[PDB]
Amino acid sequence: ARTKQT
Amino acid sequence: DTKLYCICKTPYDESKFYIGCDRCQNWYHGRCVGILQSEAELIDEYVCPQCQSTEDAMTVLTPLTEKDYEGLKRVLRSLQAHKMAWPFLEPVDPNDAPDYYGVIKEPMDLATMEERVQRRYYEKLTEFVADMTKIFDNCRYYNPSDSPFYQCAEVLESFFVQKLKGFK
Amino acid sequence: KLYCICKTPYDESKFYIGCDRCQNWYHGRCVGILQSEAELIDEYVCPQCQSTEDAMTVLTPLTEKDYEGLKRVLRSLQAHKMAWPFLEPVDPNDAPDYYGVIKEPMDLATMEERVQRRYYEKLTEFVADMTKIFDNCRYYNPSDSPFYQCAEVLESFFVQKLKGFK
Amino acid sequence: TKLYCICKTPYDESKFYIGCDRCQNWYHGRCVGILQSEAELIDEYVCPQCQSTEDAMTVLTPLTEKDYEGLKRVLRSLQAHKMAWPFLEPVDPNDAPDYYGVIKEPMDLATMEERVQRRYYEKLTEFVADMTKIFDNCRYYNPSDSPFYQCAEVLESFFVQKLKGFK
Ligand SMILES: [Zn+2]
Ligand SMILES: [Zn+2]
Ligand SMILES: [Zn+2]
Ligand SMILES: [Zn+2]
Ligand SMILES: [Zn+2]
Ligand SMILES: [Zn+2]
Repeated sequence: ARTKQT
Repeated sequence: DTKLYCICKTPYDESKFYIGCDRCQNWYHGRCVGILQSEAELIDEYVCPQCQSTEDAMTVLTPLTEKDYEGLKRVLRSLQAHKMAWPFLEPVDPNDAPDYYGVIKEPMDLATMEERVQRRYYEKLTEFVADMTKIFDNCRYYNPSDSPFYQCAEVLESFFVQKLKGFK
Repeated sequence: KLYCICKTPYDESKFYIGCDRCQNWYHGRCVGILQSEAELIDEYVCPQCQSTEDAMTVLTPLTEKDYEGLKRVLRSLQAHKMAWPFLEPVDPNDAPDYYGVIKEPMDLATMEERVQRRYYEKLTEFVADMTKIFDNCRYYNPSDSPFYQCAEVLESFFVQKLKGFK
Repeated sequence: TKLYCICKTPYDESKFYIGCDRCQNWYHGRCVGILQSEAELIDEYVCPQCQSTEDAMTVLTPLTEKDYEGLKRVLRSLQAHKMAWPFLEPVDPNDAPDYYGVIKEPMDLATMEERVQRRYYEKLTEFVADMTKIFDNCRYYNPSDSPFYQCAEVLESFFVQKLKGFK
């Protein structure tokens, strides 16, 4: 899955 | 970037974890959609709650495919073989039900539905469901609530609803 | 174009009924059938066609069902009290002159064998043999003889028994 | 001894009749304008009087869920009409200072859409009454030679056609 982290 | 992301409609916050929906391409705070970061790693394709809801509501409105039709025949047959289905296998016989057609203006039965399935009469699942519901509603309208006929309709409809779960 | 037995032009205001045999239309009143009475029936046969069917009953091929009827009728005749003189052929000795005047002898036993052998192909042939029994008797015996009367009685009984045969 | 049909006559065994499923009265085919061969193609029949009654009650019966979907569509059709621009929204006091003092019962399409959304209407007559108010207010406020007046005339004519066969 595509995500955005800190 | 002035866009308001997620269901909470807020600007991008670099310090927070987001997961992208492959269906709508919006981005969601993991917390807002119940997804944990460690959990996201195990997820390949992701569909957000709103898209998933729309897809679920969509099931009865989309065109019926040939595979769907195989399922319809399967469902119909499981109903025809059910012990409480005997009153609904064929059109009601006037001689068996006093003034039946004077009470029920839209009769329906499993044989008629089987023929409809055979000639691909249904274009959407909602139409198939409507005919089935008609059978139960007609029975419940014509027969008294304490009649075994009425109870057969209650049982079969409950059975039918479960049988349809996860159809498409 | 004319319709019905009355041969009249179509009248949009009148009640018509169609014959399934000839496919023509007739005034319910001309053929004698209530408009409601027609709603009950599922098939209709006009007077003309019905008459033709009644007349052909004796000409059509005899079916297995028809043969069950032939046995039934023949047996009722054989059991009839006035039938004793026609159960068996006339013995040449009992009446030497009989076979001299009667050119086409017939009796119930011969008809029984014929029925058993499926000899008849049309009802008319069966009726013809029965009629022969009566006619031969009336020809050979005097009108005042009990024999002559037995034939009169039996034929009357027979005619009734044939009503609605097939 | 009962009389049947519009012509109120005794039953004639020799005549063709057709029965009304609503009132259960019987009618001569010719009196109600239906050919005997044309009657074989229909399973249900509604006589002239009953049909007239059904046409009249269409504006009094309860609005169904399907009716409501239809009402939203009628509004959308009107809101898209070229002559509807003056009725899309409530008049702005700053544009016409005397409007609310002159027009006692203002109405507009946006308000009607809001009413449709909250299921405010329960009968067709109520929906038609609000629409009519929009046109009557316009024709009262503006002179007959005003383009505003003519917009009301045009849109009302359009609206009447749109409502045909609604229920
Ligand atoms: Zn999505
Ligand atoms: Zn959020
Ligand atoms: Zn005929
Ligand atoms: Zn005639
Ligand atoms: Zn009349
Ligand atoms: Zn009526």
